[PDB]
Amino acid sequence: HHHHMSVEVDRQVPDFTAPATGGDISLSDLKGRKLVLYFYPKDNTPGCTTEGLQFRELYPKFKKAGAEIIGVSRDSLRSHDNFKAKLELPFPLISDADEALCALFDVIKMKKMYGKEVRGIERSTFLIDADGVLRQAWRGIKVPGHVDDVLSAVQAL
Repeated sequence: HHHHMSVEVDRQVPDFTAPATGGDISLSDLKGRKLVLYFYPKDNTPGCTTEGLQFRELYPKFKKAGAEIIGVSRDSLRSHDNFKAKLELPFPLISDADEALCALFDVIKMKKMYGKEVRGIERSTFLIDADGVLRQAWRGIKVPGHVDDVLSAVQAL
């Protein structure tokens, strides 16, 4: 493939590798498990803290249903180590500082602040099955109710 391929529901997710808490993660590491890959704008903000804590609270149910959780933001590994420790998260955080995954999943959104454009992440989640296929996307979602919805989708696959 001589052109970049972005993710689409019903289609294979292109294989990727990225730095993470505890060491690097490749999509191929997740073969045979469901993967909830959740993108959040920024470590240590209120909404991203609540989202992480709610995935933490339901983590045993995700695991029982055959799924892993991975959070993604562009923050540094140092920030991720601190944020994971503060929230006692039982799952990894990918540091997408170079935007490879944000580009692949098409979550970048420019925001206008006082005549300046700011490069942001649109809070979005992707459910990838054990076969590596994108089964469901939630783009620009609000946090309340979201982890419940993702767990229901994981359980129904």
